[PDB]
Amino acid sequence: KVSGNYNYLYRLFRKSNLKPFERDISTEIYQAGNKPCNGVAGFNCYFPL
Amino acid sequence: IRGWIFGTTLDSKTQSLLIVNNATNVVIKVCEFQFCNDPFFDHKNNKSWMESEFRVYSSANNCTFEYVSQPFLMDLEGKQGNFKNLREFVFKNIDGYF
Ligand SMILES: *[C@@H]1O[C@H](CO)[C@@H](O)[C@H](O)[C@H]1NC(C)=O
Ligand SMILES: *[C@@H]1O[C@H](CO)[C@@H](O)[C@H](O)[C@H]1NC(C)=O
Repeated sequence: KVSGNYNYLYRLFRKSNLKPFERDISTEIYQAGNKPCNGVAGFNCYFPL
Repeated sequence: IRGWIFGTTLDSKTQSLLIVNNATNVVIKVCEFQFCNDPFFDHKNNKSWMESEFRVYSSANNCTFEYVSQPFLMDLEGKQGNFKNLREFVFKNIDGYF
């Protein structure tokens, strides 16, 4: 759509490389930051989708 | 033994899988289930009532697969006094295939 069809999406980050035909619908924040990163955001803590 | 619960978080943070036999159906389903800590059913041998509870999950959000059937686990024929049955199951989760 010329407005941009942002309803199609992919994953940017993950703990580990998944197994063949596994499927991960987790919405948990990826902590690329060193320190524990409670709640929705923080320094290098990523919403993964 | 009505069945089993399986997963990696068991609390609707991820997907998880439910196997049960109730008073008629067998059901297999896989959802972000918010399971109970003490999931169970009541009969007390059906002494003054029969099946009337489902205490296993508080919610089931985006179930990616479901299947159902007639009642599995048939009882042995003819009977004998205090004779019993061995039921035996192997579960494997490999190549994305339970
Ligand atoms: C057994 O559980 C399934 C799945 O929730 C449901 O469709 C069915 O109505 C239940 N059986 C009875 C006898 O209520
Ligand atoms: C899972 O539930 C959330 C919140 O209701 C929703 O945004 C998401 O699109 C659902 N996923 C699927 C595969 O339906």
